[PDB]
Amino acid sequence: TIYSRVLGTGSYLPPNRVTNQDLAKRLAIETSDEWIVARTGIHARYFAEPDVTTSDLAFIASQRAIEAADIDPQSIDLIIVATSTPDFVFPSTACLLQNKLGIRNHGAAFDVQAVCSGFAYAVATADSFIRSGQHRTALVIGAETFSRILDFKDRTTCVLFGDGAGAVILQASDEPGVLASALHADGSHSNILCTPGNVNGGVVSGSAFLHMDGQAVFKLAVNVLEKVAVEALEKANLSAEQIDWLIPHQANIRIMQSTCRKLGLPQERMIVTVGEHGNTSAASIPLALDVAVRDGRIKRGQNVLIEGVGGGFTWGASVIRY
Amino acid sequence: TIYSRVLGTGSYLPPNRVTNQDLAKRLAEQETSDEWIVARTGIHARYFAEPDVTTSDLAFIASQRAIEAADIDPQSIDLIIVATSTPDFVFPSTACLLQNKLGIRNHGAAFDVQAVCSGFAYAVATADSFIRSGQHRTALVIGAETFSRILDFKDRTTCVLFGDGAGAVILQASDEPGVLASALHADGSHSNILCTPGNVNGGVVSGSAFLHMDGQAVFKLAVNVLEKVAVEALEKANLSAEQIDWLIPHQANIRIMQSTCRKLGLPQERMIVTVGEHGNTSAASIPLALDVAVRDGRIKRGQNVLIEGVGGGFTWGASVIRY
Repeated sequence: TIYSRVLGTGSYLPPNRVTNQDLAKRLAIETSDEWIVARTGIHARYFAEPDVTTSDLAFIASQRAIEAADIDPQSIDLIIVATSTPDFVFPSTACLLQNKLGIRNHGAAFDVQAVCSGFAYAVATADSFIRSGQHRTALVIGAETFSRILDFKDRTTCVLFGDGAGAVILQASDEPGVLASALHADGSHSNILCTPGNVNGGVVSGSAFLHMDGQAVFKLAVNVLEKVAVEALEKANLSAEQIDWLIPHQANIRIMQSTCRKLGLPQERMIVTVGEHGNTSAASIPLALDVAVRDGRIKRGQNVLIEGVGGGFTWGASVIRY
Repeated sequence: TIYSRVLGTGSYLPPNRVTNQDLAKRLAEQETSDEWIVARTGIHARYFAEPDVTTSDLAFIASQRAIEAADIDPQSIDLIIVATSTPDFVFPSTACLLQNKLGIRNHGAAFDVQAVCSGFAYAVATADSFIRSGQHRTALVIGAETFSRILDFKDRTTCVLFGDGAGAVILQASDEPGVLASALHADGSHSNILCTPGNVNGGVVSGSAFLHMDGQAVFKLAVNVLEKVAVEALEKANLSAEQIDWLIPHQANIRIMQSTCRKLGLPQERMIVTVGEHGNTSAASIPLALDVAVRDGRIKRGQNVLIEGVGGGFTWGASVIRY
């Protein structure tokens, strides 16, 4: 009888807007604005200065969520950050974010790793903590500086990912926002989307650059996204026709249009930011959520479906009554 | 109505047992001794993975051993949470790699959580929450580290202290409590005193990818919070410190452990101690000690176990588990 309601949203993009032309010139390896749009639907993305970290981005998005929620920062008793580019090996980004916000209440703070499905994982976890009574007000973040793990000699991937942060404040409520979530993983497909390295004795071992088999990822993606959306919708006792807004992970326009069509929704019911944001992994969904809440598309009482896939393979979905 | 019960435990140490003398001789080609390390820490040995052996490799063996103890079908595990701060890769997650190593084909959720040396408490509390609600039924919960990868062997303060290893539990929905309660906390204002302050950026390491620590500040913080969080967790499980049959702290060093135990008013013989042989294996610490003490018959069904630790963050947490 306790539910998690969205009190506020916030987001942030770092100031360097990098257009397709900017990127094509940079490599000039051969690519173009036309080629990138045809492949992905992306026109621009945003890169942090290499000096600026995931928690920096997270801080500003959180501040803006806190403002929308209109709450005392000291009332946030849980922070979960979904990221795959944390500031440090340890401690966690959430811990750094806690201190940046000046929160002194000793509340739990941790990071979760499910890559581009990270925010679904983070939402479902917070929701579970709030529903049980254990926490009351959670700050849930998706944040990435994916420019730090891009190989700019690889046009397959380096024109695809961007940086950014999005945040939501969830609070105990007698009335549902978060109705249901479904999370999944299949580690047999780890090889087709991976950044296969880490630090070892001071030096990088393996490759600390993102690699991807785009064709395999696409087929897997469309295959699971349909199923998990249905499972989630069933778990929330809702039908596809009752979805007022679809917010997929902003991977690329064609995976997004496919999913939306397979659900039988009209394309006008889907929030699309990939064109301006690119693929910001865990940040993707809460960026789009924030944009669409703040521009008045998403209204109180409406049913929102978030879903995505990511490295792992992982995938997950949530049905949220805003 | 639904509780999480421990069906089985398992653990693993890599084969290279590194004694204090082995390590002293090593840094003598670089300064320390067996006596200095024992006096400081209570440590006599620790175990190092080969540099080509990863956290998920260690996790695999510990998990298999839990699965064996649980006596369940591997395909029935519908949740995998790994606590680690030394995952195999930037991504994907260790839990995903572990899933495939175990040949689990049921598409269950798999993810990693980061709370450093408090990781296992964080992981247990998250799994517990998922099982209690009905969302998941059988969870594999891992603490696993290859902390040798982030040690500076020119720093005698820290490089004699940490080790590698993995420990695992299977939790399952039950009408009778094992996990009675958990309390988790964090204070990021103390991030600077215990940190590995770097990461990868454009192919190279930026910052320092080596663990640093202000031992004195960590100790004082540790003893201060461990007493409080134990009590909070015990209250939340409707128990008192005198109802604890076994205390299993994060195996940081013998003196923080003895302090905590005394401050709870327990005798020292009610505390499981593995630091001497395992060293500080961060998130792997508690489930290593859990496994050792379950399998040598100390921890018996029906007994109340308190697990408690602190780590980088600062983070800390506790759990009260009726075995």
